[PDB]
Amino acid sequence: AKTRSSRAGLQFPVGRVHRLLRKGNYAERVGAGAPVYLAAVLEYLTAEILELAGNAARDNKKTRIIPRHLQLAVRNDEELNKLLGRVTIAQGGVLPNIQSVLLPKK
Amino acid sequence: AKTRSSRAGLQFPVGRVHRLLRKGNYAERVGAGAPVYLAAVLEYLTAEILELAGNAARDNKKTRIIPRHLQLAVRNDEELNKLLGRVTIAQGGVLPNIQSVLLPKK
Amino acid sequence: VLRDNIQGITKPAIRRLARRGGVKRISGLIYEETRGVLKVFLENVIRDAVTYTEHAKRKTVTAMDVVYALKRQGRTLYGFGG
Amino acid sequence: KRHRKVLRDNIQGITKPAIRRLARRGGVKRISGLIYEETRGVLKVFLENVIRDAVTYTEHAKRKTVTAMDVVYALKRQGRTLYGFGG
Amino acid sequence: PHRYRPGTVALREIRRYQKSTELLIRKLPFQRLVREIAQDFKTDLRFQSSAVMALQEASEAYLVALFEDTNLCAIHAKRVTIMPKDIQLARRIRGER
Amino acid sequence: PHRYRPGTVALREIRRYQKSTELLIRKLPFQRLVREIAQDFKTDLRFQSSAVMALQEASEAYLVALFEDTNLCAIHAKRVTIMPKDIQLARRIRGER
Amino acid sequence: KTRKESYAIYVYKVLKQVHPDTGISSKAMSIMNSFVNDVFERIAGEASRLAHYNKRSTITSREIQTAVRLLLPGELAKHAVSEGTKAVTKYTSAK
Amino acid sequence: KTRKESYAIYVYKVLKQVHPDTGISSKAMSIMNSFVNDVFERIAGEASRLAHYNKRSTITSREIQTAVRLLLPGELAKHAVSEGTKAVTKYTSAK
DNA sequence: ATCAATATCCACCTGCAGATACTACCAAAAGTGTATTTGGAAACTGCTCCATCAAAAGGCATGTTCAGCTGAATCAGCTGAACATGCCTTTTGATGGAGCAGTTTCCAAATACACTTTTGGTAGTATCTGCAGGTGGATATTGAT
DNA sequence: ATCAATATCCACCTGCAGATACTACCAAAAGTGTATTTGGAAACTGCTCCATCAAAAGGCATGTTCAGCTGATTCAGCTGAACATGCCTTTTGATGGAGCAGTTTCCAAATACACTTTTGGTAGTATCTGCAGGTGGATATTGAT
Ligand SMILES: [Mg+2]
Repeated sequence: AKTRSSRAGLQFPVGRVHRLLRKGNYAERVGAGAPVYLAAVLEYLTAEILELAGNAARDNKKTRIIPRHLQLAVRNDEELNKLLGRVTIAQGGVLPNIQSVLLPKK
Repeated sequence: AKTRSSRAGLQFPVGRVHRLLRKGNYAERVGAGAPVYLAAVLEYLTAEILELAGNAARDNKKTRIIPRHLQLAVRNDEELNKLLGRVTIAQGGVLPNIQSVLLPKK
Repeated sequence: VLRDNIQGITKPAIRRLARRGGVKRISGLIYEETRGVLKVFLENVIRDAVTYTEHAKRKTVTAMDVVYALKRQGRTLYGFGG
Repeated sequence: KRHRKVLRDNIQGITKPAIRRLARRGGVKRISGLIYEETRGVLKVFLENVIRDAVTYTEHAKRKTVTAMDVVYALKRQGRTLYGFGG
Repeated sequence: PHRYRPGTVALREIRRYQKSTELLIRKLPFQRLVREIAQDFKTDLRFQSSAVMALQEASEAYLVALFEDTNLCAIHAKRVTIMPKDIQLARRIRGER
Repeated sequence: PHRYRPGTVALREIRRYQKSTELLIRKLPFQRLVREIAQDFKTDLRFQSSAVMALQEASEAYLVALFEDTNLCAIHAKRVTIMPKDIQLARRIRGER
Repeated sequence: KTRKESYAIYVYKVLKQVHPDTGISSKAMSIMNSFVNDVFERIAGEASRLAHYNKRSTITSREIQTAVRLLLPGELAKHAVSEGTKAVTKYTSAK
Repeated sequence: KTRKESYAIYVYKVLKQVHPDTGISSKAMSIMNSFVNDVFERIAGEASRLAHYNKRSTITSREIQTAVRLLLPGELAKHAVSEGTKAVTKYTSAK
């Protein structure tokens, strides 16, 4: 026996993905590649965020990723921000940002 | 020899609504009351809008409801306006409304 | 010292939120306005959550009840299940 | 087919007067001269987003013609549902 | 020699256009614009004429609503003249950015 | 005998709070408010601890972001002081009104 | 010459019921047809999700009911809920 | 008692490939898990819709692909599409 | 106020577009009836985890003081509305084919069912450590002068 | 400018909440081999309607003119920021019991299948009618004076 994930070179469960698709009433039937494709895509996106959130951890002199690191990762990247633009990350706070007219005069 | 519509006291078509529920893959199984209850709600809403649209037609001395009358109906009714707050009625126009400060003198 | 619960949402707490939001100076009338807005928010969300609860024949609002309410309100939240 | 006319600068068919009419329907009394370019921009973005999705549907269906339904489905994805054209 | 004061025709037009429902952008220009943008995404495409109409109905509806919001932004600023900054504030708040 | 100028502390707090992520409303008052509101929908209700939390997270996110837009509206009107009208304008443009 | 179905005759029946001397233009009917399809899809969707959330495989009139309360606003919901309840009750007792 | 599934370990596997010296809080993992479930639903949801529009009974990778295009922003979409077509190739050829 | 230029509102009419009509027909419906499968309510019950509350923590209601913001008043410069004017571009109505969409055959592919292997969630007990929270002292920032 | 009050910075230390590690375990997916059902590309062709040409209906571009709006300046006064801490509300932690969630049961209701009927669509050719768009004719609105 050899997992469909390992066949597809993926850390993400092709099996589970396949199942979840059937028991989702998304359609009558489900081709064999769809879960592979789908699972890749999820893996991919997970990596991207984990990368940037790690980098965010690094910047703040940390090795354990927390919510704040996911928030800084997501809202400092134009594309992730847009994909997650109607999502709230619990315990993420906000990007430091102050409108310039609110700064004291030089 | 009796339709389920007449059985339920409805103009809207229960058979049809049953059929469309199955093929839309909303769940494995569709209970017998569901298409009845839904067809009723559908009929209730379409009645409510036609009533109000009819009055707009009559308020304009017309006999044939056109899209402008549908729009006047929906937009003049708080609850239909919300239910359709992110929907556009082709050929409906907008409600007459000029902001105060824009009018003449003081 | 009899008092409405909405008023428990105090000036300083509201002031802090504003601050997180980048706000420097705040009209005194904001506090009542903000409470009004918060109350409408919670109503809309809670109404929907409870409706989920009642459907599940429960007497406890679960975090998933809230999460699902937020999702259909267009306010998807991450970190409490689902 | 022989020859196929080149499309360019059509954004400028969205004339000053037509934009002024839409402002009017929108209840606008006075319009700064810079509005027209800005509006052309905004419209161009709006169309690109809708047409991309519409055409994506077209291609997925392996068609060469964009249907009213492709546009209707695109409009729905983007939270701008339209009634009157089959959806 | 006779004249309306500035603002008087403008309100006249508001009442006129708020009362009707015809499309306010000329058909053909708008058609070309569609075809152009589409072509830039994909060549040798055709359009059902109702598909162009659907786009036009959507586009005009979108733009008319944007101008109400825009107008409100000017008025908030104690002006009666819409400017690009008003459109921009509307679109930021709307979440279009 | 040492006093800070108006708005120095305001700035200081902006920086502080933009940096942190703690919830800024006290747990208990909020919990009551939630329960009170739920009572008008159904009586004899109980709440998971995480459910109340989720509601708080969401409300504070919601309100923080509305203050951003609000602040933009005050600035639009050439002010630095948020007023109820700015909240109102933001909610109207967002399509909450 | 493939058969394109709509809710038009039903909308017309109901129209006659409420405004017996009033007609409806085909564009107006088109919008009416869109509106029914839309609300159907939106109720059926909420229903769908709701079932799933409760690990149910079946969509009953109870699911539709909650979907309605979730989807519609106050007073429309109250009345739509009557009419559906009424119709089911009357459906059950009619055999 | 009932087994509560999660993407957490797969997330964790991927974390290590990407940052082998970096860890992750519970709360952070929960968020990642929501994320995966969300995107899952969004993509499947769109794919479903596509099949239906096109009178098809099946969700094939073509549907997931078009779905991804429609949902993801420009560059993200491109990479995801490549990672997706990749994984399917690799999987087919593997015995 | 008065006059008058111009828009607006009726009312009445008339062609004709587009709507209601109807008779023929039919394929795809919905309905009816009988056979077989099972989902979920229903009922008992075990153990979280939720409300309650006492004790320990600590954030906020208070009123006073005044810096500095908001908004009213004023004004010049100039942008944008109105309009007259010349005519280019769109709109409207009538003739060729690319491609859509409807039928059918056929296998490559997904379903199903049952079986056999492993993986992933939990719990058990313990195992380990990143970092929040505290210290100290050096330096920056702000505000008074 | 200088001077000092206070906020902010960095380094180092330390206990433990919250992380990773672990093995049993077993149960429940996921994968493996066999038999079944079904979907949708390819091949073909009717035929809708899209692209593409010429004639008629009216909206667009452009320059001129000046009304009145915007945005700068100033300024008085009002209103929100900052401030000190005892005081009262929230937080932390301790403990019964509601209820949620796990499990098993059994039946009312749902799926399946197979004639049987009804109906909702279209198509062909006809037949009717609401109203849009023309006219002229009586009343409102607007702006000069
Ligand atoms: Mg081009």
